[PDB]
Amino acid sequence: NNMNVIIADDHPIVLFGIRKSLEQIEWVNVVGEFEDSTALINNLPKLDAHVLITDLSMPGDKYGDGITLIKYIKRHFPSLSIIVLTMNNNPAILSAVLDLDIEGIVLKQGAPTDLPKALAALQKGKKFTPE
Amino acid sequence: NNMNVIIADDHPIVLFGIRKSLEQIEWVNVVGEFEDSTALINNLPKLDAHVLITDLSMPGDKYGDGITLIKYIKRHFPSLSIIVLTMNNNPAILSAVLDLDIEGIVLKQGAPTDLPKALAALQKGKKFTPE
Repeated sequence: NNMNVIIADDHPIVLFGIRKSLEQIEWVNVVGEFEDSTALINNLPKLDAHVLITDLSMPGDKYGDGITLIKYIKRHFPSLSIIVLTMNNNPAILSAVLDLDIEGIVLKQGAPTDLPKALAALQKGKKFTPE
Repeated sequence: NNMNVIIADDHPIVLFGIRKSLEQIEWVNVVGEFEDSTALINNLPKLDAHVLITDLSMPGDKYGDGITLIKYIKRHFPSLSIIVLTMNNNPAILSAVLDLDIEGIVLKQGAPTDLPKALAALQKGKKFTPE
């Protein structure tokens, strides 16, 4: 029932909105917030996270962003579920990442409403993908 | 004591974070939210707003964005106080707008913390400007 989530975005107001929304959901606990994928990857093993909710465009020299970062996480944290926050519904972008077998895609600007629904889907072992 | 504010930004999550923060302040009421300066300007006369909190980069063909939009508002709503939300502390950008005698500048990403402080300053008839 309880789900521990990490949220990662290089915009502090995105993290604020997401935390405010998730604080309304009894069974979701935010166990970390990051703005850089190096900090993320460095601290990931230390947090008993179930789901990573992440932007694909953050700073991170060591491990990268986008597809490169996803590949890194899938290999090194293979049971960590991943929800991608996307700035748009670009057909090509989605494809690349959906092929990697991530669990969810949410339009970033709708995250406070849509994340709770994506996380409920995940809890049922189902994927969530924008309309 | 009571302050009615309009918030304007083309990013729905920015508006969400700001509303969540201002809902903690008894004496501040959000009377409107906009994502386009045409909608803003069209509905401004209809809302008994004291302060406009606005991004400078929103869509708006009719009345514009940035300096052009500020000039429009200063002329047509000359007692409306304006707080600009800025994506950065660029020395040049700030100058241009500070010369127009606006009341506040807040770094957008810090708005949930900083706005309450900017609005308290405004209430004392003082300006608020990032560090």
